[PDB]
Amino acid sequence: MLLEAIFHEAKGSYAYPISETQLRVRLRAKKGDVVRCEVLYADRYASPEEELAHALAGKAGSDERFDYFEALLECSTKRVKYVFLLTGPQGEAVYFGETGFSAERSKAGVFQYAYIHRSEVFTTPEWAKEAVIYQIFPERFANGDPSNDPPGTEQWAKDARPRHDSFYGGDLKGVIDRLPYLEELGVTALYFTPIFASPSHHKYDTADYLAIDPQFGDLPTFRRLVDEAHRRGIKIILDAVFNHAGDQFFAFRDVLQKGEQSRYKDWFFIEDFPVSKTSRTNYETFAVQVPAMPKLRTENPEVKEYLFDVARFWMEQGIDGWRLNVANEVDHAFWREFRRLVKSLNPDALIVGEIWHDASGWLMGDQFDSVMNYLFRESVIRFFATGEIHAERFDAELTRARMLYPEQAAQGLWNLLDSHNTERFLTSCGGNEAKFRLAVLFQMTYLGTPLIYYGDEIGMAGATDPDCRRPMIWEEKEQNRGLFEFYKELIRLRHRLASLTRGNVRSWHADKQANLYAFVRTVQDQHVGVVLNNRGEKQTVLLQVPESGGKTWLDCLTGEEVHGKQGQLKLTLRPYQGMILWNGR
Ligand SMILES: OC[C@H]1O[C@@H]2O[C@H]3[C@H](O)[C@@H](O)[C@@H](O[C@H]4[C@H](O)[C@@H](O)[C@@H](O[C@H]5[C@H](O)[C@@H](O)[C@@H](O[C@H]6[C@H](O)[C@@H](O)[C@@H](O[C@H]7[C@H](O)[C@@H](O)[C@@H](O[C@H]8[C@H](O)[C@@H](O)[C@@H](O[C@H]9[C@H](O)[C@@H](O)[C@@H](O[C@H]1[C@H](O)[C@H]2O)O[C@@H]9CO)O[C@@H]8CO)O[C@@H]7CO)O[C@@H]6CO)O[C@@H]5CO)O[C@@H]4CO)O[C@@H]3CO
Ligand SMILES: [Ca+2]
Repeated sequence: MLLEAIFHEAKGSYAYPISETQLRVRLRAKKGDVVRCEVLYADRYASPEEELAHALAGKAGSDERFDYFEALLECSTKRVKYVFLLTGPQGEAVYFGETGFSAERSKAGVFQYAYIHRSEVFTTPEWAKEAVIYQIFPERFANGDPSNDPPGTEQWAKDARPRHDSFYGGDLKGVIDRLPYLEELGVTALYFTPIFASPSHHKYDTADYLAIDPQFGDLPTFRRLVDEAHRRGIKIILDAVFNHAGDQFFAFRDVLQKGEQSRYKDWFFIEDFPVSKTSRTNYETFAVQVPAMPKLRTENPEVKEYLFDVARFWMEQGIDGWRLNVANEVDHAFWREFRRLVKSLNPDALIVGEIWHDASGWLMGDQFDSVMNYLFRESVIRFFATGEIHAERFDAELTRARMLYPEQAAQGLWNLLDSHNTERFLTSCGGNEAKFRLAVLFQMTYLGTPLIYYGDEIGMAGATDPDCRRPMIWEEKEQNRGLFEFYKELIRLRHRLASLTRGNVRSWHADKQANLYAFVRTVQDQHVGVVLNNRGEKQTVLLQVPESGGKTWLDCLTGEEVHGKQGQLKLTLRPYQGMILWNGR
């Protein structure tokens, strides 16, 4: 077996503690090469003339080239060491350790996890674990106070097809007036996009971090929303744009005035002075060269404390967490101290990061709790909507990303279908609601936090900005209540099955020819298995169901019942039908 292709490291995503006495270990190797992989360990200082402990590393999954094994090590003391024992297709074991590969346990070496400090155990909020959140674009959700509307605020109709200039008067007031609907849907939190004082129409160029933009509301109405949302089991996550600021930022506009004379000149990455010409950027901007957005020197103690204050202020109003905008561009130092702040000032506050590449570094339990699962959305779009990938690839992609980070974080990724920055999903699906529903079913059942884009729950359709940003349909008789109802159930069903919340995943069936997939979430003994038949035809499949831990399941959706013949579960699914089989456990 190709040992060059075998991996492990006493850290990060391959060696972390799941408590102050237990230690998780993952190891990978080529798909095929390894059959059995057991981990032999013992307390580090333990005397040589003693016995080692054992533990069978279970094959947790396989992507398009590797096989992943995972096993839990019991460390009564917080100190531990350990070596692997990888077997191949021909029972020819090998020992894997910090020194290399060798036949003799000793010559193999031994990995080491010095000590497991209780303060370094990845720990995320409890409500977070079982959430289901609703992304809200304030301006397009609901207008509850037409006074605050900006001039020429075009009319609010289902026939609207907004362009880059539209305004509709969406505000905080309406959001409050709709709390009832929101509550009915079953969401347990509302992640808002930016809402602080800003000139633009998106509010990403903060003008006053400490004040709600006028057109949306005021500190009173916000507290109103926070209080009114809370007493309904719904929390409030806000978009913190720390990477860069708005050119109306008090600090910045001063540097434009005073110049080198300003006490805030070293608060930005400015070229020379003059600064902020019509377009020629005489300073560093968050993007390629956007004028209205000068980068904030987050390494600077002044800048750092200012935002940390902007942080303490808003949490005083009772918000439950932050969605870190373009997080991957501020010093880990800042990000670490941020957590310490936020968390001392509130243990259940959630820090969700937005990184568009590998976020492993920020996900070691000392910075973000989770980040946007941009990977999930790709595997979802290409599998259900475009049909660019079959269920074997869909299994691969999902599985490879699942192994990307410590479970604490894996379990917390915000799985979304779309955003305000993308065409609506029902559109990506062509309009074939059969496909949409299927994807949603998967979303409401897969590992991680489902994130609902305002509107999709009842039928919205559209192209990336600004067509996806159409005004929310409230007219009872223009909302796909079938959908809305479909959502509610899934959502409730998700809250019910303690397996679909804190469980893990495991691939159960993949048929590249049938384009049918299926996985299994398991918490204790409880098993729930989702059978997704993604194809415009009716099919039948025999899912390997060892009669061991369950030989009869109930379809949580259509209540139908069913059992397994000789450990083989026969099933037939209507086109695009999806099945959620429970094992009662
Ligand atoms: O405040 C800034 C915004 O922050 C937040 O957004 C962040 C993203 O979430 C995050 O992922 C990241 O983006 C990276 C991206 O994911 C990477 O892939 C890469 O981008 C490259 C991309 O992959 C390539 O495809 C290509 O882009 C092509 C693109 O695919 C294609 O569609 C087209 O794009 C044109 C648009 O279709 C067209 O609409 C227009 O774009 C307008 C836009 O419509 C308009 O609204 C305005 O944008 C505003 C926006 O409305 C505000 O909301 C705010 O955006 C924030 C987001 O909301 C946050 O979620 O501010 C924006 C401006 O201040 O202006 C746009 C500009 O015209 O034109 C587009 C063409 O220019 O063609 C392109 C081909 O270029 O190349 C990409 C870059 O090479 O890298 C990204 C960054 O690393 O970061 C985001 C924040 O920067
Ligand atoms: Ca309004």
